[PDB]
Amino acid sequence: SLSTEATAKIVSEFGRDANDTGSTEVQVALLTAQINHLQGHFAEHKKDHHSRRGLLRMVSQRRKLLDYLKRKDVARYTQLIERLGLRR
Amino acid sequence: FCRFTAEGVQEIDYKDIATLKNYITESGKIVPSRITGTRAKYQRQLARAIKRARYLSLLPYTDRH
Amino acid sequence: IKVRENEPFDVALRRFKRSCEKAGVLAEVRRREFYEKPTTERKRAKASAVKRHAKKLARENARRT
Amino acid sequence: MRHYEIVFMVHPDQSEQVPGMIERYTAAITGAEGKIHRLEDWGRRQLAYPINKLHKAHYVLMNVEAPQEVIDELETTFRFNDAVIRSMVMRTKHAVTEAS
Amino acid sequence: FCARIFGPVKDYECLCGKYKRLKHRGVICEKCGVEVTQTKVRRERMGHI
Amino acid sequence: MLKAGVHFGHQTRYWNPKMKPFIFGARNKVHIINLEKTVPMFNEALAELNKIASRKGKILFVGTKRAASEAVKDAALSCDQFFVNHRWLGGMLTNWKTVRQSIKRLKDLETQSQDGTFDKLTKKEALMRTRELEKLENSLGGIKDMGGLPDALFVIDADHEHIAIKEANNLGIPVFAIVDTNSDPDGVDFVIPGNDDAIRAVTLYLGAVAATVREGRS
Amino acid sequence: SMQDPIADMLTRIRNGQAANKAAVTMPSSKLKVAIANVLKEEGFIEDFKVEGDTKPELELTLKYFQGKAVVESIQRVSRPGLRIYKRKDELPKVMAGLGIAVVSTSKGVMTDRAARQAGLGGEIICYVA
RNA sequence: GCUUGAGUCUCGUAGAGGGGGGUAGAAUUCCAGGUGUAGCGGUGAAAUGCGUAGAGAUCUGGAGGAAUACCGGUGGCGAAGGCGGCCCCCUGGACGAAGACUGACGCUCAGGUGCGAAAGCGUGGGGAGCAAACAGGAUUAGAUACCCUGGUAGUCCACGCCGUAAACGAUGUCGACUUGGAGGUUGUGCCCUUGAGGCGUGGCUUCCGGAGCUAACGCGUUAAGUCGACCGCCUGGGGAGUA
Repeated sequence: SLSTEATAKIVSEFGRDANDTGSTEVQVALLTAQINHLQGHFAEHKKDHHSRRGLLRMVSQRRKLLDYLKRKDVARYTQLIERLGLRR
Repeated sequence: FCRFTAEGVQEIDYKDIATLKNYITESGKIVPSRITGTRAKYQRQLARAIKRARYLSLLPYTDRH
Repeated sequence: IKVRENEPFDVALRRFKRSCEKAGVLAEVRRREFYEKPTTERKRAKASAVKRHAKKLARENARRT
Repeated sequence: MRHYEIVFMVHPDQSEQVPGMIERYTAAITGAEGKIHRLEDWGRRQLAYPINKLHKAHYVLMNVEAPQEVIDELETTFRFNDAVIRSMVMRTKHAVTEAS
Repeated sequence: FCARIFGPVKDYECLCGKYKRLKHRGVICEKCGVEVTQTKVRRERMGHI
Repeated sequence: MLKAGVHFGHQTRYWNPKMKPFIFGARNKVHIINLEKTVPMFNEALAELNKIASRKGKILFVGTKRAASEAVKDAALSCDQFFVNHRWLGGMLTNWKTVRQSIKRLKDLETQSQDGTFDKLTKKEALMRTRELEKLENSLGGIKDMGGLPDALFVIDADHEHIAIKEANNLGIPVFAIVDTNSDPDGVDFVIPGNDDAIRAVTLYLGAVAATVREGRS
Repeated sequence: SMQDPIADMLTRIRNGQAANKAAVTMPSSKLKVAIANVLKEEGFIEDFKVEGDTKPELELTLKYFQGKAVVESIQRVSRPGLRIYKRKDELPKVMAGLGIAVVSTSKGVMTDRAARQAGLGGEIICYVA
């Protein structure tokens, strides 16, 4: 669900400001943190087929801004996945 | 036209039944939204009040058995 | 559900019965459910109910005879 | 932390040995970090419809701000108490103090 | 205290409250020929026996 | 004073303003109509209404409205002009090549009630000859004496006499029609919006047009 | 996403007539300015303004004459999916001489007649009549 | 490199959206106990059957399996299909006031993957109401059809397979553009929200119509209208959407 208490901290760490959240290393880690906490949802009960398209949504979009950071700064791309760890 | 769910701000709880005995028929039924003119949304919100009143025995399911 | 009235009747008088619900339970419990009817009749029914009001506004324009 | 409007009815039998439990339950909220909004004891108000055995139960209201993991243990205790026959809670964010 | 014999109960207001707007300031009901008018004019409105 | 007190009309919101443009519909409770575009648009109105009046255009006055129907007889009979103040007969200006024969009907029955068959027949039938006269006369009287077709057309309502406008367009006749923000403004010579359903509207409208007739016949 | 900017322009021009307005806005660019400045040079559109600091708001002023639209039949040639490269000889003359074709030449956007004056062509933008 | 495209974040909103489990009230069948009748069911009519080995009905109590009333709203969610009591755990999609940014990061798509009501089958539970196969009385020239008395697969839940439909406002998806109103449903900004109002801004959906299209009925801001992008399909019916 990506708690607000954690979102403002990720933007606090990765982002260089409290509110400069429209940048690459923010929207990716944010959506990655959604998955990282979403474990508890797609682990137990399992049969959430409608919630599957919700996953579809956020995971693919994440791979879209990474899809752009790759064409721009490969130094920060390998650095982003290196700090948090969102490739694997 | 009532000062219940339009001017009566913030969800009407079922605790004060001195008003809910006006919404149920003296048996246990509910009065239609076309009778006691209230917006369908809050008639469902009052439906939440009457429902929990039926779960805590303040407004029964029916009069007698 | 239950009507009393001590002794100024000299008649069965099923007034409050028919005023509460009475038949409203029989109409749904006598025959099979038929998973389809609700959809059907909730829609068809109220659509036609709206037409009467629409009739009210469209019948007073001309009619000059 | 979380708002739960705990309304419960015990037996008119426990109508006298429950105020002592009033001390129990809210003291446990004190021992679980939580503030109570409205401690009330109206009396043994007549129920709507008879609940299996007797009519007229003893209503007592709390409406307390406590963790959900605490009211979870609490409703368990209510449900596993020979006094309380019915006890339900509401959802967070909103709170009352009137209840009349 | 008649509408047709003397005049409008209130200003341009019908007793049945049917007619309201100023544009219908002279319309005569097929049944009650009562022209909605200023109640002041209901000082000049004489009747007869 | 602001024309009939206030000619920008009135029109209640169900005034469905496609017309929105033509009026910049200012409102007053019920709503209203066309402030500006109506006040100024009437001086140039009496301008065109003046020129095609001098060149003999025969200005018909059309008003099927039961109330201002006599204001139609006013501005038309008091001068010499023609009119149409009653039920619009389907074809009195598009099938007129047959209603001219209806004039033969109307004009000769006038003659028959005079010195023709006025009492040369059973009384029982006499009654009917006269009766029918009244009905076809109250709507055809203002075209019976024409020597061709009209050019100037002062149509009051459009909300009810739209076909009166449409059948005139069967020949292309210029239409000076006072209309509404939910009427039929398309296909006119000059839509002069504002109120078109008020007794005093037709009072100073036709008064301000009756004066224009008293000039164009010179 | 509104895949063609000139489509977003000519549609607002065609239906700008289907709305019969007197002023229509749309995203401006060095290209649209060019086309509209030539549409002005002829007598299709009336005075266009580039009002906008860093955000060029192309504001047109539709032009009529007798009481009819001068820009009556109009649409695009160089579709984004089908780009029609034309020379000078096989050039399209709309209406046998009653309508023109805006063309982006080797010198820039101008009438096809002025492209003949140059003697070079390629991207025939759109037909305007 | 810059933004009117897409999208994210901050603060919020309503619900038959879904999955796993539990709970509440009451009821049909059946069982037992108190009472009691000679009839009950049903049909256009009749009847097999049940019954005096006391049925149907009435009162109280109880074990199974399954279904959610008034509130209900061509209303809501969704790709589609489909889906109504409530609560608990978890989560998504749709949308909006006022701003900060990456700066076209966007759309669709054969082979392919995934979803796929209902039903059939393999397996472990299962059986109240109903019901393929079948038996019986008849309307009838006959009944393996309409009716009725029983009853098995099934109906329900979980794991897989066939990967099928009227899976149809029959109208593919995305963006832009083109006079409105009565409505329904869900938010918000502004003004004396003093009150259930007024003026704008988005999604979904119905009806009456304009420009336009069509064989016509009619669709009509959710278009069968005007363009661009992407995909599947047709060339008279039958044969056959079959081997």
